[PDB]
Amino acid sequence: ALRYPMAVGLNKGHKVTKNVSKPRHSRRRGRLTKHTKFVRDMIREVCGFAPYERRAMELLKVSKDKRALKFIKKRVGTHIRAKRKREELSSVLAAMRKAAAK
Amino acid sequence: GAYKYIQELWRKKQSDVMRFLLRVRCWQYRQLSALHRAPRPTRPDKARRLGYKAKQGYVIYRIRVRRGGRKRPVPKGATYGKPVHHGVNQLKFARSLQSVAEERAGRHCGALRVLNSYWVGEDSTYKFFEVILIDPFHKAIRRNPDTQWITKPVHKHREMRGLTSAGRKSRGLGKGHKFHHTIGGSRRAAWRRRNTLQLHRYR
Amino acid sequence: APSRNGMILKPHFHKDWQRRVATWFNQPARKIRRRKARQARARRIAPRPAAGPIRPIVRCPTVRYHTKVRAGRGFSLEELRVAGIHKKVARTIGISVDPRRRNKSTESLQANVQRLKEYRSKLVLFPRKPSAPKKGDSSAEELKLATQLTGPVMPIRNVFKKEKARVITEEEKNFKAFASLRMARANARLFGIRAKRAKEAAEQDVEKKK
Amino acid sequence: KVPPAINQFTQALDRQTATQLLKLAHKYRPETKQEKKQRLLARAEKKAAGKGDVPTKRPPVLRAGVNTVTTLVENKKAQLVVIAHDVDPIELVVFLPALCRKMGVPYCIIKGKARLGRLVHRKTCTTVAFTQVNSEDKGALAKL
RNA sequence: GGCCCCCGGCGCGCCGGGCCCGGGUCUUCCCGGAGUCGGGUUGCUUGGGAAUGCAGCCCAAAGCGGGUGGUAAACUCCAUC
RNA sequence: CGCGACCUCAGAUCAGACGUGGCGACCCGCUGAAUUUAAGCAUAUUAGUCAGCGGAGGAGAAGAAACUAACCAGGAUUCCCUCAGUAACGGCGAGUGAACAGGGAAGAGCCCAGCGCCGAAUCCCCGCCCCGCGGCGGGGCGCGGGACAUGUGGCGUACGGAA
Repeated sequence: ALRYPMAVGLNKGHKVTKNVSKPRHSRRRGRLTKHTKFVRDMIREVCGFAPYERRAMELLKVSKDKRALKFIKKRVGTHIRAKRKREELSSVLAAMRKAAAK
Repeated sequence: GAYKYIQELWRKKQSDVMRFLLRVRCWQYRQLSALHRAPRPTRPDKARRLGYKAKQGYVIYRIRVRRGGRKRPVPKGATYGKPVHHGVNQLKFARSLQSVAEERAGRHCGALRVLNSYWVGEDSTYKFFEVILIDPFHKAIRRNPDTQWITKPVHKHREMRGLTSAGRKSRGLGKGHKFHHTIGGSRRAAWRRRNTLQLHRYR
Repeated sequence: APSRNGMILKPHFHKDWQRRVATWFNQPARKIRRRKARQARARRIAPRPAAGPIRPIVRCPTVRYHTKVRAGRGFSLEELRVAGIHKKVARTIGISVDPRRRNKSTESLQANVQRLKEYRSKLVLFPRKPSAPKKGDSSAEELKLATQLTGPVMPIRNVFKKEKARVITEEEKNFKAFASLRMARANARLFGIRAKRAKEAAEQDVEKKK
Repeated sequence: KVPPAINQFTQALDRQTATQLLKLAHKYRPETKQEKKQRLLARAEKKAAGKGDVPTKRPPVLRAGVNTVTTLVENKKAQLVVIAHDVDPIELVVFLPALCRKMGVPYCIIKGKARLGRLVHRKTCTTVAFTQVNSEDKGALAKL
């Protein structure tokens, strides 16, 4: 009734004021940059694609995504990576068609 | 930065330069030694990234190793003992092929101390490693206080004892809840202190 | 081959366990050695404090000990920053630093660093030369005196509150404790499923508003 | 069959065109040994005369190393890039022509790393680049 | 406790080498480790149990990503390096 | 053809350096069984142990977190007390078996690559001139030779840094 301090579940403070802090600099590593993304996106077209990427691109051309995903999974391994990689295979196939009809 | 481009290139694959210049080694390790000096680190990316500087006193030896499992060496392959200690087909050695290569090159060239190694090709029954080596007695190295730790004799032949990044992995060494085999400093120390009795002066 | 009990024990490796320790006859000799080493180094660095750096007050991990404080590793970086001491200088003026320690209540500095500087000026950073031109400051408290000894470990454990005699108020008594605990405990465990079935009810409750 | 990014390395320049390129460069080569020392010593002596030190204008010169050349290409401060065609690991400069295509920086594939080496005191140099040149030679540059 | 020898000892006085380097506030620019992680599979090892560590072979990357959060799996927050 | 570079690759009683071999009490990396125990026996146990091999030091390996945690949070490594014969493994039989928290001994932090900027600003060797000289160095004259543009030195490394 009259509120008393008991913490339900997971808390990060039920009695102490959350004293402020700025994010550390080790958690920043990972995000791209205008230059590094440029390096990636030029070397990519300089080299090309792997056969497993090309096969999945053809299967997305015929547009059976529930088989393209299985192909990427059975080769790379984790559903997280397959889910995040089918997106990059699209949005590149899309660029291909969009710049051909152009 | 050029080395960024080189890095991204080596990260990517499915270009034939590997196929072209792997034979350039498979032939020559059979024309000349299976263990021979190279005159330049073929991957100035990876050599420098591991730690290398083309200052005088630095060598690389490119070396071949033969890959596979490890068949247990006994006469006629039928090992005496209780029948869980049979088995000679599928056995697997307990060190990285990279580490085997590192130690081979190190033991071949005394007076040169290992620093690390890296991969340059893998045909069907081989692996083509190369090893960076320091000449610990050249003044151009010993007069450089950043890297003279290799001089002192605590590192005499690091590679057989297994201190380098090639063979350290096999030590099962690491930090966390995924390495309690080694919480004393070594797979053998963390045993020898955990299976001792402990008799105080007062019990 | 028992008659009353059923308890089994470890010490049997058929190849001996004898080959491991019996020697603890060191113990007195080792005590002598370590004590003598402390005498030695405390003599060698004479004026500097015996136990060396200041340590910061921290609150321990898991539920079993989250009420008492103790000397942690070292002061942290943002708390030092708000104290206005450079990280590369704190150690030279004898302060412990471990950056890995994130801070979410800079309860340390308020006393610790100001009190430490107060004590350091009670007995001052000695100037780097007998003359003190801006390579040493406030030597006035060696011009006054010094400690021909040190201060041993700085205090850490003294805090409990005062608990006065206040008369009982009515609503406190009317409050019910066991019911509160049980029912508020069952709340959080039932929290998610209520949300699921609220969504379930809303699905038809709005398709019948379509 | 070599790949496209390797076969680009075989349509090298015409010999006489390369000769104009090199005769242009030989008025621009950087300072070699026994020249460095004499110029610097004379500059130390000009310090007491207030007419020259280490910090003072150097007319435009070559830029040799691959890291430097790629840096100034990706900053688009290059007006001409030369490339030795026979480099030991081709991956060193397989990407480079593509970079020049991306940023519109003129670039050429010459024969021999030895010539670029002779363009300094060193023995070899993977690439060289003119960023800017003396105006009087700007036109001669621009035609090539 | 005394004498006599050789090697230290930290300060001082002296010469000489080279070293001119810090701190705050504001704006802008930069920021990472590959046949490696990771997935599969076979052996070994571990208290680690729908697989703790290590290897061999097959596959093999992404960077708001990667790794971990002790039961395999998808969704979704959060913490942690 | 000839000349000259770079690259590869050779021999030399070339100039100067260096390694093997022993000991193994302790340390490190591999290999690694059987007696014995379960009243039999093969999974297990004996045991990652003796035997075998390689490699060092005055101590070695470890080491500044791809960590613990779940808290009002700790904060590299090692060692002792303790957690504890506990959580777990196991013809769930014999038996096997840790950690995290807590109190202690001791205490310390750091450096490249990379991205960048600075005239390759870097280093080695050889000739000689001055101090020293049983750990071969300090200055200097070398219009001496060489490595290094396929990256040396100064800055700087996630605790942000630089302008």
